[PDB]
Amino acid sequence: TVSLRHTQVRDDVRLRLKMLEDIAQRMEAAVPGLRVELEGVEDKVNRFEKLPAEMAAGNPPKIFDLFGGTDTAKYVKAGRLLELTPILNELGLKDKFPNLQEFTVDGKIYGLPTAYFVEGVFYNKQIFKQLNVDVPRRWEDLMDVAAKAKASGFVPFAFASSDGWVANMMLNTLWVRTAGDDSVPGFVRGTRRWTDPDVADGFKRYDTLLKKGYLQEGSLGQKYAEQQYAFREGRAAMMFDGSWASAALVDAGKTKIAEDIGFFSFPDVGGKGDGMINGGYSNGYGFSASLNEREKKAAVEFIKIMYSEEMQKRQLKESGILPAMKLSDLSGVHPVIREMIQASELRQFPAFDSIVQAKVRETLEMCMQELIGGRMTVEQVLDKMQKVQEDANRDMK
Ligand SMILES: CC(=O)N[C@@H]1[C@@H](O)[C@H](O[C@@H]2O[C@H](CO)[C@@H](O)[C@H](O)[C@H]2NC(C)=O)[C@@H](CO)O[C@H]1O
Repeated sequence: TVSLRHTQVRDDVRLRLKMLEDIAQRMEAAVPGLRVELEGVEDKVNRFEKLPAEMAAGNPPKIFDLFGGTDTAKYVKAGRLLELTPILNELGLKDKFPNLQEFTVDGKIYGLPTAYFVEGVFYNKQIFKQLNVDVPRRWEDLMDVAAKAKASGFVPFAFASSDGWVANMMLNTLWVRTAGDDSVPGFVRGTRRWTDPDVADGFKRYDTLLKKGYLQEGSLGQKYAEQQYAFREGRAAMMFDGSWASAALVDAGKTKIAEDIGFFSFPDVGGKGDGMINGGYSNGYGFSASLNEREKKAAVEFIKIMYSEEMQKRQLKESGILPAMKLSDLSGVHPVIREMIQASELRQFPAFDSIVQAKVRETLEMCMQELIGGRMTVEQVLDKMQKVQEDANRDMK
């Protein structure tokens, strides 16, 4: 009766859903007669089809998994999102968020991130030992690691691209490595182009990984979770992924290689984006603008419970999810988690889909699956990306 849309649908992320269910009872106990109705929708389905449709028709869920940047800006300007500054003041929470920028439109706040993310390279410390390689810090090191991994029968990069957004993760970072993080805002303001040779350098580097079989071959047939299977079952030396992936990686009778799992920032390439890491405060929950009194009370309770040090610590301890809020203790965690916090000290850039329009993101997904399938060249990809980028920029008016 009060709808709570989330994307925690995989069995592997059961602890994250169980936390949502705990939050849902606590809301119900706080608000008599309240009935919370959790609805899980697969991430890409929720974000790129279901929720955009509901927003256009004006009937979004009351509480919903929401992304900052482009998505929030679109629903704000359509009047769909509850402004959260009165509530944040009531609860004393506003300044326990180090970064709400993706959710701030004209100084006003329309969502709350539940996590801080980084994206980089998970690796198997025991496979690296076997191959007698150190952590690769630059491109030519990476090539050596990948060549030795493959020579020994390991997949260099566990990789699955049936879900198109997965292919864009390492890509994001590759073209930002070569062209700098300012390339992506440049795309939407018309001062940088997808076809520019410094952008293209990162695409060609990605294609080199394809051409050498360092990105897992046959990946177009595999759903996102399959790259995590390959890595956690010890078949791949590395996997480029987000920090949220540890919720599916390192516990119990699934994971051969739990303690020898590590993480490093992607090697430098001698380009304008060296020394940076993909990360930010992008994903959390938004709230319908159409809330009545019980509904608002439920949303306030949800905020009070979810955005607390108790729940932030719980999801860190249980599932490795890095906190979006300021914490008191935060101590005692898996090595891979130290290594991620370590790697997050670098200069940061947000995911490209927080900056570009939906149509551009969708086109990059489809273009990369064609590139992975050998059905488009890098030249064709960037030509098409730039045309769509021009159209999107014009349609912003
Ligand atoms: C709070 C949390 O852990 N959210 C995770 C999401 O961030 C993640 O989705 C992906 O996040 C990237 C970083 O913002 C985006 O660039 C990427 O587009 C996005 N993917 C989709 C399909 O929206 C998902 C992955 O399933 O896990 C969440 O738990």
